[PDB]
Amino acid sequence: YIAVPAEILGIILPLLLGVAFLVLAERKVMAFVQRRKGPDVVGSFGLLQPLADGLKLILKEPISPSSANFFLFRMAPVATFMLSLVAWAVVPFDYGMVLSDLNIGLLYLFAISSLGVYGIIIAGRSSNSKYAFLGALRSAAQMVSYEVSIGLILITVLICVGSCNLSEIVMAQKQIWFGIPLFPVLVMFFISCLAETNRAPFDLPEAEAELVAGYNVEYSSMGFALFFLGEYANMILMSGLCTLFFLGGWLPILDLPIFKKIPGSIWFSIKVLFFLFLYIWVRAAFPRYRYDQLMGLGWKVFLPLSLAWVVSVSGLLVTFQWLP
Amino acid sequence: LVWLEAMLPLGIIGGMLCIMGNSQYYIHKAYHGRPKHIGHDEWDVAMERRDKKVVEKA
Amino acid sequence: MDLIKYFTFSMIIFILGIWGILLNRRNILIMLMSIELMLLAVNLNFLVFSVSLDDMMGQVFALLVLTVAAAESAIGLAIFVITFRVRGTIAVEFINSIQG
Amino acid sequence: MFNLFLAVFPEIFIINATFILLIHGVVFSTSKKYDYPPLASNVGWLGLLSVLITLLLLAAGAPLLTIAHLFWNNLFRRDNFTYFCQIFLLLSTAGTISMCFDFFDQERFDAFEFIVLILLSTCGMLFMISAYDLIAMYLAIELQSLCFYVIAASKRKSEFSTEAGLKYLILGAFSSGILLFGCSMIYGSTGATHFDQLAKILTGYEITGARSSGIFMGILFIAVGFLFKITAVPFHMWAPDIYEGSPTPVTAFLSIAPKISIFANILRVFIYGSYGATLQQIFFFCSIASMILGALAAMAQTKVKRLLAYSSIGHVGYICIGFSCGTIEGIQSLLIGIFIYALMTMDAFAIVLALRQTRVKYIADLGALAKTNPILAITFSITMFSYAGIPPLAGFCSKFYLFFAALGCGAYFLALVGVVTSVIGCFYYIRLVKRMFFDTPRTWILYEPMDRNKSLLLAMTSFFITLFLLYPSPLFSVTHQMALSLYL
Amino acid sequence: MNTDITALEKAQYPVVDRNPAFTKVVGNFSTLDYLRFSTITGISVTVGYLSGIKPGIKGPSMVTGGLIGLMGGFMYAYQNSAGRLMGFFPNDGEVASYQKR
Amino acid sequence: MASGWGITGNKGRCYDFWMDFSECMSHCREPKDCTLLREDYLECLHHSKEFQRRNRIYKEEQRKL
Amino acid sequence: MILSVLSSLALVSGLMVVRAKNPVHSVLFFILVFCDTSGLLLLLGLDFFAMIFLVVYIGAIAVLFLFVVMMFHIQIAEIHEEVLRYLPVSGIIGLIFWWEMFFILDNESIPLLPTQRNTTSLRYTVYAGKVRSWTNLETLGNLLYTYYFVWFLVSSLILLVAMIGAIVLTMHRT
Amino acid sequence: PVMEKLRMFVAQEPVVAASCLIGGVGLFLPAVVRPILDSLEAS
Amino acid sequence: KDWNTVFERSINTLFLTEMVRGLSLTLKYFFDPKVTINYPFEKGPLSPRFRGEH
Amino acid sequence: MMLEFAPIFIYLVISLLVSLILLGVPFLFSRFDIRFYLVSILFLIFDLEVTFFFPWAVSLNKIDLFGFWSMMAFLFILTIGFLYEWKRGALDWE
Repeated sequence: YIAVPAEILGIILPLLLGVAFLVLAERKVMAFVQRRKGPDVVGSFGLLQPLADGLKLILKEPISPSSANFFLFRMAPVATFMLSLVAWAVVPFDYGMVLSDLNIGLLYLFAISSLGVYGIIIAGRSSNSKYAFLGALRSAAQMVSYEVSIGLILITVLICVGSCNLSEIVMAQKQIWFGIPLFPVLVMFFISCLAETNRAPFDLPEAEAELVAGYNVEYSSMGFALFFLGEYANMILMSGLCTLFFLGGWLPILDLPIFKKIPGSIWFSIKVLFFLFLYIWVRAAFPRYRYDQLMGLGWKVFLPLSLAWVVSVSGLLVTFQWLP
Repeated sequence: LVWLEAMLPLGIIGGMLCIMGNSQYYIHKAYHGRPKHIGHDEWDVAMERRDKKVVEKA
Repeated sequence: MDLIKYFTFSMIIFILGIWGILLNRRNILIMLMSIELMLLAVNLNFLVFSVSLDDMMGQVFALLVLTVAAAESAIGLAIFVITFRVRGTIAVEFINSIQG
Repeated sequence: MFNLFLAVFPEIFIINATFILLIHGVVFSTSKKYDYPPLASNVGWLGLLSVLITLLLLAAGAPLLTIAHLFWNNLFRRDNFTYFCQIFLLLSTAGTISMCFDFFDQERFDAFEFIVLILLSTCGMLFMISAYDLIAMYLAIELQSLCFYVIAASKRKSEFSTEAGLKYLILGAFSSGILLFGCSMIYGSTGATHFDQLAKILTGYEITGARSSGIFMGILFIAVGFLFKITAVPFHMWAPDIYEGSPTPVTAFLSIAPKISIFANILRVFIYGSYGATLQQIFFFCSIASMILGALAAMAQTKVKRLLAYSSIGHVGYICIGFSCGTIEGIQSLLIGIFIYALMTMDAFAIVLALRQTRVKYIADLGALAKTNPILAITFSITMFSYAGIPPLAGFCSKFYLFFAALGCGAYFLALVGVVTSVIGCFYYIRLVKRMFFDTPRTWILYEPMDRNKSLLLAMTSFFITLFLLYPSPLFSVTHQMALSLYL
Repeated sequence: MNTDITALEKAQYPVVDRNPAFTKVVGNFSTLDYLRFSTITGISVTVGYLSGIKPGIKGPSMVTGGLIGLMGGFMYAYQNSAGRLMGFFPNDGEVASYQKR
Repeated sequence: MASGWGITGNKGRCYDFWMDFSECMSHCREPKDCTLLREDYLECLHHSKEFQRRNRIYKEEQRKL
Repeated sequence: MILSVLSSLALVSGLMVVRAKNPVHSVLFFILVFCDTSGLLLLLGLDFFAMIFLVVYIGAIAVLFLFVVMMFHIQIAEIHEEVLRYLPVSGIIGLIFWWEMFFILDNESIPLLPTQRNTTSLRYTVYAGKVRSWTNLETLGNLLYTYYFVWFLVSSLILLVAMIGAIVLTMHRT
Repeated sequence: PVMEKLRMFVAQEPVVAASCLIGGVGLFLPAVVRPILDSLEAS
Repeated sequence: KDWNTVFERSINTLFLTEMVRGLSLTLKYFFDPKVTINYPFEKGPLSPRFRGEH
Repeated sequence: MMLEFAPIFIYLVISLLVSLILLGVPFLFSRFDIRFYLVSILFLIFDLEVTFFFPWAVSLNKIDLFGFWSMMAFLFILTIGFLYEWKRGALDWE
C-alpha cells in the first residue's frame, strides 16, 4: 500500500495536464473552424497558454463576498472538483491498467454522476445572488433529468454484459463492439453526456448573453478555476465511458496481428480523442436550446427511448437465450 | 497543413491518458512482481494466502 | 464485539431521530428529517442482521423499505409545500387550528 | 402456470380496473373537446362497479383462493378468516363510495384521483388481510397509509385539510418507523419473518426466565404501531384532528375499513404468534384508557365530527377488551363488535354526509330537526341509541360482551369502568336526541333532502340496527367460524 | 420456477384435470359460463353509458365500462370452468364428457 | 436463518438446524420435546454459549496471571 | 477503532442534523450521515447497498429535500427555540432508551473477548464455496423477481401512489 | 376510420411511435416467438 | 398524408439528418487556410487616403 | 472481496489535498417554483427504477422468463404513472 500514492499521483497529475491541454485543443479546433489561428503566441504553437492562464489565475486576488455562507461558498468548487477526480479510480485504460478493479464499478460511476449536482446547487445558493441561484437550480434540474437516461442506458449495457465490472464490460466486446448493434443507444448516450456536462447545445451557464447568469458567476481566481477544471475533466471521463461501453475500450478495431501490434492504451486514447473532438465539433456547429426545450427533450424523448431500448434488448436476448 | 497545430494539444491529451494507464501499471508490477490480475476473487485471495505458507514454509 | 458495535451505530441514529423529534417543537421540517433518520437506522439493522445470520431476507426487506422511504418523503414534502402555500409560513402557530 | 394465479384473481382484477379508470379519467378530463368534464362521479360509478365485480370474484371463488398454497406460501396466506374479512372490507368500500356522489356533484369536488386512491388503498388493505410475514404486512400497511395521507389533504386550499394531512404524515411516519424497528428486533433475534416460523420459535417458552429481550421489544414496538393504527389511547391524538380536518367522505372511509384490516393483522400476528400475557395486558390497559378518555372527550365536544371520532376511540376500547381476554369467545365478540360498529358508523356518516349539503358543523345546528324532517330525526335518534347500547338495538350486543368478559376473565375494575363510561356515553348520545326533539331554537336551519343512494343505505342500515337481535344467527355462526379458522 | 398447484382444501368432486391448460379451460366454457360473461359485460356497458351522460362522454364511458366488464366476466367464467375441471365446483357435465372421451 | 437463502449464494449457515427443529415440532405435540433442537438453532444464530465458554477460559487465564 | 471513527462521525453529523439553526445546513449534515452509513455498509461487505444508499438517499432524496428547503427561504425566527429547558427530558428519555436498547443484544449476542492468543489459526476455510462466488448484486437479484416478486410489485404500487399524490397535491398548470 | 389517425399520430409524435415500436418488439419476442422456439425444440 | 412521407419525416427527425450537414460544412473550414494576420510582423492593407495621426 | 475500495479512499484523500493546495495558494500572495419539486419527484421515481434494474440485469440468465415478466409488470405500473404525469403537464416547462 506504500506505492499506492505513486499510482494515484500518476493518475491525477497527468489528468490535470490533459485537462489543461483539452482547454487549449478546444480553443484551437474552434479557431480553425472559424478560419482563425487560436492561441499561438504564448509558447510555440501556443503550447504554454495553459500554464500562463493557470499561473495568472493563482496570482489573482480572491474576493470572498460578504455572505453568511463563507464556508460553503469555498467548499462547493472543491466538492465538484473532487467528484470529477475520484471517478477515474475505476477507469481501465488497458488490460490490468486500472487502480481499483471494482465489481460494482458501473453503479459506482452512476453514484458519482448523481453526486455531481451538489457542487452546482451549493455554489448557486451560497452566492447570495438570485441570478446565480436561479441559474443553479436550472442546471441541477437539467443534470438530474438527463441522469435518468444515462442510467437506463447503463442498464442496457449491463444486460448485454451481465457484470458491473468495467474491465469485464470491455472484454465482452471482443466478438463485436456494442456500438454496432446499439448505435442509436450510443447516439443517445453521447447526447445525454453533453447535457450532463452542461455542454453545448445544453450549456445554460454559458448563456450569460441570454439573460441567464450561471451558477459560477460570483466566483473568481481559483474557485472559478476548480469549477472549470471539474467540468472539463468530466468531458474526458464521459468520452472514456462512450469508449469503454460502445467502442470496446482498449481493444483493436480488428482482431488482426497488424492491429494487435500497437498497445491497448493507444487504442483507448484514440477513441477518447475522437469523442473529445466531437464535443468541440458540436460546440462549433449548432446554437443552443432554451431551458424548457432541453427539459422537454430530456423527459419526453430520451427517457422513453432509453426505456424502450432496455425492454427490446432484454426481450431479444431472453427470447433466443443469448444472455451472458 | 496549418490544421496540424490543432493536433498537438489533442496528441498531448492522448499521451497524458497513456501515461495515466501505463505508469500505474508498471508501479504495481514492480511492487508485486507481476501485473495486476483483473477479477481477483475470494478464490484467488485464498490461493495467495495459502501460497504464502507453501512458499515460505518450504 | 463487531455485532454490538454495528448495532450501537444504528441505535445511536435511532435515538438521534427521537431526540430530534423531542427538540424541534417549532421546526416541523427537522421533525420529518428525524423520522428519515429513524428509518435509516432500521434499514441498517436489517442489513447488519442479514449479515450476522447468513440470511437474505434482511436484504430484500432493506431494498423494499428504501422504496417506502422515498415514497414517504415525496408525499411528506408535497403536504409541507401545500401547507406553506396556504399559510405563507411554516411556523407551528399557523397549523394548530384543529383542537379539542 | 396460469392456474396458480387463480388465488390472486380478485386482486388482479381490482388492480387492472384501477389502472383502466386512471387512464380513462386522465384522458377525458384533459380533453378540450369535451370541455374538461368533471369525472369524479363517472369514475366513482365505474369504481363502485369494479368493487362489486371484485366481491363477486372473491366470494364465488372460495376454494380457489387456497389453490397453490405452497407456491404462494412465502408471499401470503388465504383462508376462511381472510375470506370473510376481505368480503367485509369490499362491502365497506362499496358503501363508502356510494355515499360520495352528492359530495362530488354539489361541492364540485371534481378530482377523479380521489376514487383511484381509494381503490389503491382497498388493494392495500386486501393485501394487509392476507399478509403472513412481517415484510408483507409492513408493505401493505405503508401502501394503505400513503393513500390515506394523500386523500386527507385532498382539499388542498383548505387550512383544515392541509393541517390534517401534515399531522397524519408526521405521526403516521413516526409510528411506522417504530413498528419497523420492532420487526428488525424480531428478525435479528429469531432469524425469521414468516408467521409460521415465528409461531414455531416462540411457542412453549413465552417468558421462561431467559427471555429474549430482542423478541420482547420487537413485540412491544410492533404493538405500539398497531395501537396507533387502531387509535387506542395513548396513541390516538392524531385521530380526532385528522377526522375533523379531512373531507367528510374521507372521514367516513377512514372510520371503517382500516380498522377491519388492522384487526385482521393483529389477530394473525399476536393471537397466532406466542409471547402471551404482556401482549394482552398491553391491550387491556389501552382498552381501559380508550374507554375512559373517549367518553370524557366526547362529552366535551360541541361538533358532530369530533364527537364521532371520540366515540370511535371509545368503541375500539370496548372491542380490544375482547382481544385482551384471549379466548374463542373473545375473538368472536371482537369480530361481532367490529361488524356492528362498522354498520352503525356507516349509518351515522350517511346522515352526516346528507346534512353536509347544508354545512352541518355543530350539534346545535340539529335544533328542531324533528319538525323540519321528522323521519330523519327518528333514524338519527335510533343510531344514537344504538351507539349508546340501549337494547334491543344492535349496539347492545357489543356492550353485553364487555360485561360478559369482565365477569368471565374475572375483572371487576374493568366492569366498573364499563358501567361508568357507558353511562357517560349514554349522556352525550342522548344530548343529540334532546337537541333534535326537545329544543325550541329561535333560528332554524333547513336542510336539503338527501339523494337516493344515502336514503337507501340509511333505510337498510336502520332496519338492521332495529331488527338484528331478532335474527342474529348468521353473524354469530360466521364469527365463530372465523375465530376457529384462526387456528384450524 | 418450481410450482405446485396443490390446494389447501381438497377438491370435493371428481378431478377431471388437475392443472387444465388455458385453452382447455376456455374450451370448457358452458352455456351458463357464457350467460355469466354476457350478463357482467352488459351490466358494465350499461353503467358506463348511464354514468357518462352528465360529463358528456357516454360513448367513451360505455367503452371503458365494457372493458372492465369484459375482463371481469371472462375472469369469472374462467374461474368457474377451471374450478369444474379441477373438481372444486360441481362438475357433472365435465365428468360426463370425460368418461366418454 | 430460517429461509435457507445464504448471503453468498449457498445454503444458510443455520438452515439445517432450523429444519431439524421444524421437523421435530411438526409431529411432537409438546414443544418441550424439541427444546434441544431449538437451542441448537438459536446457538447457531448467536453463538451465545460458545462465546460464554471461551470467555470463561479467558477469565481463568487472566485469573492465573 | 474504525467503527469508532465512523460512529463518532455519524453521531456528530446527526446531532448537527437535529440541532442546526439553518435547515439547509441540516439537509447537508444529513448527506454526511448517509455517507458514513455507506462506509459502514462497505465494511459489512454489502457494496450494492453501499452504492444504492449513495444513489437514492443522497442522489435523489436529499436533492428533493434541498430543492424544497432552499426555495422555502425559511426565516430563523419562525423556527427558533431555546433548547436548554429540554436537557432533563432528553436526559431521561435518552437514558432509558440507552440503558435498555444499547444493551439489548448483550444477553442474546454475548461478545467474544479478544485474548492474547492467535485465534486466527482456527479459522476453518471451506474452498467449495469459493469456486464460483456470488456478488451481493446477483444474490439479491436471484430472489427479488421470482420467489418474492409480489412484494416487488406492491412496492411499485407504492411508487405509483407517490407519483399520483405529488401531481394531485401540488400541480398548478399554467 | 382509425387508419389515418394512426398516420397523424406517427406524424405528430415520432419519438413516441418509435418507442412504442421498439418496446413492442421487445415484448412481442418473448411473448410469441419464445414459446414457438420452445415448442419447436420439444419435437 | 402518406405512409411513405410520414416514414421519411419520422426517420429524418430521429436520425438528425439536417444536423449532419451542419457538422460537415463546419469540418470543411477546419482544413482550409486561415485569414489571421501575424501582427505586428504582418499588417493589414491600407490606402493612400487613410486618415491617421495629424 | 472489498479489498479494491481502499485505493479509492487514498485517492479521495489525495484529491482533497490537491484541492486545498490549489484553493489556498492564492491566500498567500422568496419565490417557490413547484416545477422543481415535480422534477425532483420524477427523478426519484426513475432513480428507484434504475436501482431495481441493476440486480435484474445481472440476474437475467438465472431468473429466465418468470423474472422477465415480473420486471415487465413493474415497468407497466410505473409507466402508467409516467403517462399520468405526461397528460397532466408535469413534463412541460413552458
